[PDB]
Amino acid sequence: IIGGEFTTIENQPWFAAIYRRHRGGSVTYVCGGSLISPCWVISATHCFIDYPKKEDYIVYLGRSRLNSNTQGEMKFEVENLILHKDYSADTLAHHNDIALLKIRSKEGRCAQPSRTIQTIALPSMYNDPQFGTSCEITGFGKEQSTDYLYPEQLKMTVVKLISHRECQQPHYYGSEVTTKMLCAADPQWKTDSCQGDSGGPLVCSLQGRMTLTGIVSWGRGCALKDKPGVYTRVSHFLPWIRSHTKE
Amino acid sequence: CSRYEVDCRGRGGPCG
Ligand SMILES: *Cc1cc(C*)cc(C*)c1
Ligand SMILES: [N]
Repeated sequence: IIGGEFTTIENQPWFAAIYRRHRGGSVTYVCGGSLISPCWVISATHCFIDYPKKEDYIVYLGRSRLNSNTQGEMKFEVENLILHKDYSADTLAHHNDIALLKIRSKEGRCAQPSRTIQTIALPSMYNDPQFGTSCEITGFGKEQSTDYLYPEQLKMTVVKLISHRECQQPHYYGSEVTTKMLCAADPQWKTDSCQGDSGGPLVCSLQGRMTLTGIVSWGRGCALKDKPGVYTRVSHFLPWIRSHTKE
Repeated sequence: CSRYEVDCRGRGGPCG
């Protein structure tokens, strides 16, 4: 996250920190995600497409730091890693950039809600906040596009939704953004998501509920003028999410 | 760029 504020997991308790184990046994961060039910984390397919084997991944819930353990965290293996079969990218745009991770602890349990772990509600079919709405994004992504290190403490910031009309202007992204995506950014272009924040939530209050409106997906640079974050539009993926999470 | 890259296809990443 560029700009914004350091936070703690209790302020974003649906935030999932996803890591991959390497031959040798070193573990590095991959991407963010969101807990949408006790056994289910949603994230972005681009985060996994290079290494699509579920056995490589670890998911932490209730974790506030990147490379350090925090009290109240819980660790899960990935029982099912579901990538969108129609994922594609161009130079910039990612389509169908949505992934599901079924989580299970070694003791065979799904998440249990606590002061540091809560699910986030999904929106109703095609239900989104009106543009101009202020939303939150959170992650362990770079704090400046030019940095090589990632913050060790979780960050969050506020960004406002941008209309399709404005986002589809040529000096923005033009026809790169579809109805299956949402744009969001700071009016002054000072705060944004960045590398490392992919797969994490764009959370909005909608019909008076904290809702997962978007998933951090793509954008040109980070915190550049007229170049908003682009987010997978969750309310337009309810059938995909439904048909892949049945019990 | 290497096997340890974080979010290598994310915004501003080598393959983003
Ligand atoms: C070095 C590297 C790593 C990934 C995941 C993707 C690309 C294009 C390059
Ligand atoms: N990219």
